[PDB]
Amino acid sequence: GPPSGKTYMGWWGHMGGPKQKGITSYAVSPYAQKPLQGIFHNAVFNSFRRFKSQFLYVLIPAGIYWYWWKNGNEYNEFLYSKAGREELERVN
Amino acid sequence: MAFRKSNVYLSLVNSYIIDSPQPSSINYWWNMGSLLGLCLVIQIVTGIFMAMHYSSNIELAFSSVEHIMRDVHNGYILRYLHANGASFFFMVMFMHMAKGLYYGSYRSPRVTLWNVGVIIFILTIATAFLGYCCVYGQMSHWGATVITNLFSAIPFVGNDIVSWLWGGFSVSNPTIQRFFALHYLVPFIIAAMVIMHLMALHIHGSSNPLGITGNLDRIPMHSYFIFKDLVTVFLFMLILALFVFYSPNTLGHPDNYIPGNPLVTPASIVPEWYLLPFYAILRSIPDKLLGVITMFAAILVLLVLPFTDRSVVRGNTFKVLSKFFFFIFVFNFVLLGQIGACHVEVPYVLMGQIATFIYFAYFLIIVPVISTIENVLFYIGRV
Amino acid sequence: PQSFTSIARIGDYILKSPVLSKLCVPVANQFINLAGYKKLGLKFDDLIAEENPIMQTALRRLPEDESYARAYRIIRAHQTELTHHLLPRNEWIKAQEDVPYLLPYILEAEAAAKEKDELDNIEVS
Amino acid sequence: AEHGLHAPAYAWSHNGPFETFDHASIRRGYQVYREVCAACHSLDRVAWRTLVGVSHTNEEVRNMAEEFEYDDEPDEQGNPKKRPGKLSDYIPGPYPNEQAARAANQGALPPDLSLIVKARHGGCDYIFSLLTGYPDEPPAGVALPPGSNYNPYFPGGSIAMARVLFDDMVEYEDGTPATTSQMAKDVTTFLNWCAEPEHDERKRLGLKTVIILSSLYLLSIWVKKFKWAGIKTRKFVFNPPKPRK
Amino acid sequence: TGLHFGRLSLRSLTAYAPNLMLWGGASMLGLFVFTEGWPKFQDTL
Ligand code: HEC
Ligand code: HEM
Ligand code: HEM
Ligand SMILES: COc1c(O)c(C)c(C/C=C(\C)CC/C=C(\C)CC/C=C(\C)CC/C=C(\C)CC/C=C(\C)CCC=C(C)C)c(O)c1OC
Ligand SMILES: CCCCCCCCCCCCCCC(=O)O[C@H](COC(=O)CCCCCCCCCCCC)COP(=O)(O)O
Repeated sequence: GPPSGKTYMGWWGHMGGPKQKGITSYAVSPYAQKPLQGIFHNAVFNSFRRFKSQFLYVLIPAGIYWYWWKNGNEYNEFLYSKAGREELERVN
Repeated sequence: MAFRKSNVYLSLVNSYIIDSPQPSSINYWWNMGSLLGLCLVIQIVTGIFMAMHYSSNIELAFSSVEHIMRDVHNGYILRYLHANGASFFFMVMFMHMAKGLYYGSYRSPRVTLWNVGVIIFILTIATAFLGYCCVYGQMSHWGATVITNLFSAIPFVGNDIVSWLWGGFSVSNPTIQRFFALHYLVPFIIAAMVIMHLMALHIHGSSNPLGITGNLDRIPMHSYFIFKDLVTVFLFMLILALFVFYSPNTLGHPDNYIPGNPLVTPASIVPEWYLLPFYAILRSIPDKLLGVITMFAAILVLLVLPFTDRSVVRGNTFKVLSKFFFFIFVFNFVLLGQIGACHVEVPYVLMGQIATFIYFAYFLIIVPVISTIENVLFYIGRV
Repeated sequence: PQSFTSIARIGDYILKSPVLSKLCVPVANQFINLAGYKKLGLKFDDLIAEENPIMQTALRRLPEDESYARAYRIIRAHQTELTHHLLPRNEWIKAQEDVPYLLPYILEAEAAAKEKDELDNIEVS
Repeated sequence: AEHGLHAPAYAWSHNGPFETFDHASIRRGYQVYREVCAACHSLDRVAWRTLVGVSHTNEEVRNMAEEFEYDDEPDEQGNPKKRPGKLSDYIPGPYPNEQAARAANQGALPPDLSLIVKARHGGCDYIFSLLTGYPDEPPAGVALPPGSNYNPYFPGGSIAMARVLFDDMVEYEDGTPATTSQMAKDVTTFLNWCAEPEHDERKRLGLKTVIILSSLYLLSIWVKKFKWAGIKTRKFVFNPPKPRK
Repeated sequence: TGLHFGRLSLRSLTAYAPNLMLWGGASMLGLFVFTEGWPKFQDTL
């Protein structure tokens, strides 16, 4: 067949990573162990852990654009209100 | 060798969905791609069986969709599964386009896989827009007029292209009858671009959330990510079943149930929720020619993103400020589609300019400078 | 894409300046542990992308021992990540074990490749 | 003032995931359509046969469709002749062409209500609050144009549709009191049936699909975990090889 | 003794410039051929 280019992945046998030595793996057949073994204590304690870490990365970025839209919505409500047409004519 | 590897036809299936080596630590954000493949089959199959009952004439276009809903056996299942699957198609695609930008999937050596995605992104917008005018609703007539009359801003040539695209002087019978024949063609082009999309994915493979090499720990695609993809398939078909049987018309707009009228305009011409944000970018510029350039650039700005990112780490996982401004840009787009829902009134015009400015500056100023200090904080913090 | 020698000449100057090394280094050290890679057992230089000919050259000059250990921290992080948990507190990376073991190899490879591109465009008088 | 007053959420009997239409209200709503809003509005997308087994019996519907007339194929010499309606024909509107509708109603075009429920924002709440939302006089400050009536719920305020719902203008076949609020609750039910004649079957096929899919979704999690059990608890150890080699 | 470069030399851009104008001229000739019969482009045809 025709030759091909140079990539960053191989296949089973020549995957292309570094040579490894001195690392051992153990596993057990799933017919011999019980799944669902720790679903509780993971739905409570594990989820709370992850939440407490990544929640100020989403809240403050959502805490800025909520007060920015609200002070524009409650400002647009006064500009088109009967008490805020005089400010409307100076911005229209 | 085994027959699944020796046969000419079964060896392609073997190397793509069976023996393909996957990273052992990709999370549920990597299931989004197979959901788009599932949804592409849904649109086509539910479209061929629904194309057996649709007339593309301007006289019979609207009336035939009612005949599908009232006379065809399970004809309402066909049209709600096809109208809601179009809206579910874009939500999974945004979560596929956003996971790529977070974990730095656009970076080399996967730039071609990134550019083919943008081509796929455009063709799907056109395919959804073209199929939207097929119903010939009141919103589809005026969504057709506004979008097609947009190319009248190209100097000295625009007036002929618009007349060539309409097939005449406005949106009439020659327009709808050629919009439907195109709508049947483009999905076969997307299906061909997905084949080219998976061809560029196979040279280097998928990425992992850690952003590091994944060649050290691989597991086969079959029996691990075939059964993990089955978890999200059943959850996708359950949320879709709720929007089809319990609330079919929530995502759409009620004005599309009026026959299209060329004399009376609706109270508010608004696009669907997925094209809503770019509608604000178009309307922010107080000029006609400059709006088109600004509107289309927002799609094309994604193309320079492999060059602006000056970081030696892929992703936002181990970066405090690069992960920080991402969610503002996420939300700014969420805010960007909010003004487009509101009329052109004080002070939504002023919001419309600053918000679209911060949208464009993320790619061109913040991502390059924060990514720069981050290289320095990483350097002196360890030294 | 912003090279590494470019951002290192920024470093050694800030380190030597007493005013700068007192103002920002006490702010940089909180940026590292807030990033939180230490808890999965990752040295910083294991985070840099390696799919370019510059890093592939330095990864070959790396000694066997530092390449075998590097293989284990990446495997441990991949295994720990798929379980949605973290490593035990007594195995995390401390402040002193996170040393620049991949720094000199990256630097000696760019200055020999900067020389190549500056010699391909010599305009002899 | 120009968006139109927001209408509240009422206690419709068919809201909720398991409720069907009250088929006694579809039978009564059809009666107040034929005598109240049949004069100025059309129903062009409703065949006669769909009423059998839903609101009326088969002999009842084969007689209602025979009071009207349809144009038949020409006779032996091409002259046109008329035929009585059958169960395969549709409900005829009151006006032959769009011009004749605008003549009787002061230029306003009265819409076709076979899809009105899914075509006016406000769903079932907007049709009900329309016909009962008329004040006795317009609010202080506004002088309406001649021939137009005020109604706050209508976006923009001024509307061209009058009041048609009074008390005891219709007599029912089951003794129900004929109040303005009673009928307005019924037509919206009959009109929602016209826009969605698949209403009941859709909501019971949904219950079958959700129960099947929700247990398939749960069974898949057990099977996913059973097959992933060998990799979830896999344990690695590292012992540095000697540097002799 | 060093020329301005970005993986593309300044010396090699001036050597290709006379040919780039010739290729540009060859492209306009191909435009009039393929866009003949256009009434708007017939204003200068
Ligand atoms: C007297 C004639 C008449 C009768 C009887 C009548 N309508 Fe109307 N209706 C009109 C006219 C005229 C209009 C058009 C007004 C316009 O849009 O301003 C209209 C408009 C409407 C609209 C459109 C409102 C919208 O927001 O565009 C609805 C819905 C409607 N009618 C429902 C009904 C229902 C329901 C009934 C009885 C069940 C009914 N009408 C009986 C004359 C009538
Ligand atoms: C990715 C592929 C496709 C997408 C995203 C798509 C999207 C759409 C959308 C949004 C509509 C309008 C839905 C509505 O609001 O009523 C539509 C209508 C339609 N589509 Fe498609 N479509 C796709 C493929 C196809 C194919 C392959 C066919 C036919 C072979 C087809 C046939 C139709 C028909 C006949 C209609 C009008 C019927 C109706 O909606 O009432 N579509 N399509
Ligand atoms: C029908 C449309 C599409 C299908 C079926 C599809 C399918 C896939 C699949 C199966 C993968 C590999 C699995 C995965 O990464 O989750 C993938 C990867 C990717 N796709 Fe798509 N895709 C589609 C559209 C797009 C679009 C529109 C974009 C960008 C705008 C895009 C960008 C990418 C990127 C960047 C990756 C690599 C992600 C990674 O390796 O981490 N794709 N796609
Ligand atoms: C990188 O990891 C991968 C990965 O490599 C792959 C391949 C997939 C799998 C995804 C795909 C291969 C998606 C592929 C999608 C397509 C190519 C779309 C398919 C399009 C078509 C089938 C074309 C349309 C043709 C038909 C269906 C015709 C049907 C015939 C009909 C309706 C006629 C019926 C009439 C009669 C007379 C009975 C993954 O999910 C994945 O991550 C888990
Ligand atoms: C492109 C659209 C789909 C995206 C790909 C997502 C992958 C899901 C495909 C489902 C195949 C899973 C079964 C594999 C198999 O044959 O295992 C077989 C037998 O397994 C079974 O018992 C089959 C279980 C039946 C579930 C199939 C339901 C299909 C749901 C529809 C999904 C597509 C619309 C091999 O089993 P093994 O693990 O011993 O090798």
